[PDB]
Amino acid sequence: ATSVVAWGGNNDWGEATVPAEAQSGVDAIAGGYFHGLALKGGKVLGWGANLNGQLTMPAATQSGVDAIAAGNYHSLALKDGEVIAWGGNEDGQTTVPAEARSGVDAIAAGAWASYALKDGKVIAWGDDSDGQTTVPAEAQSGVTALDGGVYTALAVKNGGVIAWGDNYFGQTTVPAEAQSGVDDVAGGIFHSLALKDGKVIAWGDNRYKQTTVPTEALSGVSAIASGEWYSLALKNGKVIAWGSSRTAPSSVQSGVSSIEAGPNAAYALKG
Amino acid sequence: THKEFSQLEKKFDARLGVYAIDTGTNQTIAYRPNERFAFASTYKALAAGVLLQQNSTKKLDEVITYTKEDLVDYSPVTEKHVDTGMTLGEIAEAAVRYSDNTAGNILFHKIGGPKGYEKALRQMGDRVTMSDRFETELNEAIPGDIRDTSTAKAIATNLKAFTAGNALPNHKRNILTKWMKGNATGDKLIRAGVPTNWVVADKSGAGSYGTRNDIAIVWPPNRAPIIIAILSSKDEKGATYDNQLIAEAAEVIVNAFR
Repeated sequence: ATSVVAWGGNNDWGEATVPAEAQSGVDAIAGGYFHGLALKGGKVLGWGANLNGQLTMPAATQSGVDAIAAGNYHSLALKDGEVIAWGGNEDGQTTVPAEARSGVDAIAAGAWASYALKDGKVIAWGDDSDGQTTVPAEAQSGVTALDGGVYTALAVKNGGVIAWGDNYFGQTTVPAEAQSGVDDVAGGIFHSLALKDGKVIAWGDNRYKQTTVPTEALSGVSAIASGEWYSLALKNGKVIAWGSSRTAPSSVQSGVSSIEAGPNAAYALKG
Repeated sequence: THKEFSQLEKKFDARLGVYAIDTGTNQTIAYRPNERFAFASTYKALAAGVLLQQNSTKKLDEVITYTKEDLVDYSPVTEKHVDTGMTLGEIAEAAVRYSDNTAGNILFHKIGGPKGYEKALRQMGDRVTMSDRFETELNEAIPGDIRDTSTAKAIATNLKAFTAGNALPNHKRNILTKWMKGNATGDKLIRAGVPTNWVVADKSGAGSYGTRNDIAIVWPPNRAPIIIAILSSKDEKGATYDNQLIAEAAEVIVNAFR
């Protein structure tokens, strides 16, 4: 990635201050509450406040890593089909079950939870106070995408959204429209997103305009991401932002190749 | 010197307010000391002080419950203990340590809302601070808007009263300063601008229009504490702050008090 842009939120822990080593040649970024991670040439880099050991990188993360994710207190990496986890573990979110130590195709982190996708089966561990780590039987096969929220989790199966966990603001009540043709999902604290053939679909809380999807994001969108109280969409290399008064600065109006939303800080990778 | 502060403003394209008190000599340092800035999260340390004024230490052990309905953003701690609750003292601690907004709101409520907070400050002789809104909208920082604002001099004076003055008895002062010590949100600000052998108890602030503040009581090894308030803001609503402004303003203060 020619460059990296981080913006939004108070940046109280430096989670949005990207260090020089992670300025370019970055393949992916993962945002946690107090930290950020970048994947560069197979190596996991990180910055922010190491309050829980989430920035204390396991030797295995030094090379050959395929993907990263981050929760409130913890970090996740995917390497040779094995999920690697470190940082805070009071809810068991870094205790990787044997089932997720091989054959894993994708990972995602919730605030206090960790998720793996293995041959179409969602595997979940960590906090289950709001039922977020009890995987619905439906999400145990044919799953193609997934994400963790704060009190929720989401998956895509046969192009239909599956959602579980807290439903206080209706954020796990899946609209008819998102039950077929969906490519991806993203969970906020009280809202959820789906991407259906370039059209962003949003449901749940709207007290902070979270589900007030801008017209521009109703077609031609290639990627979505969600922070806690805001959302991002990538469209022909331009970032669209909404919810909680979030905007996209001029630096991300073009040439953006991927997006990542930490709970507060947004990140854009530029080609 | 004032020349140094002035240069910092230009270097960082920002407006800067400073007031500092060496309690060892009663000497002070000031720069735009009576100009208004949005106080942002810096009120949390003072409101915690008010909480301590109005409640026994035993009261801090009481459990406060709240639901998902009650949460605002920037609440990493409270969002975790939603439903099963936290002690009053844990709430105050969360506000001060993690700048937790929902905790800040609960703190506000416990001392009678923004206007109860203002009233307690009025009672301490502070007629400058205007507290009007809860989180997170108190961080709006519209230029010329007096809501949720104060000055470096007023804030610093309040902080001195609480942490090195008579607004709290010693045991309660100690609880407040403990809450303010050792927090990561402080690492790039006052703490970054003073020698590493100094002790820093601070409370940071960040808001719109590039508002970036830090207030602290700090102890040089062989000295009485120095009270510091440093506030800053910028022209653009969406401006990005630079922590180095605050850290360098703090070095200037250290040097002046050498």
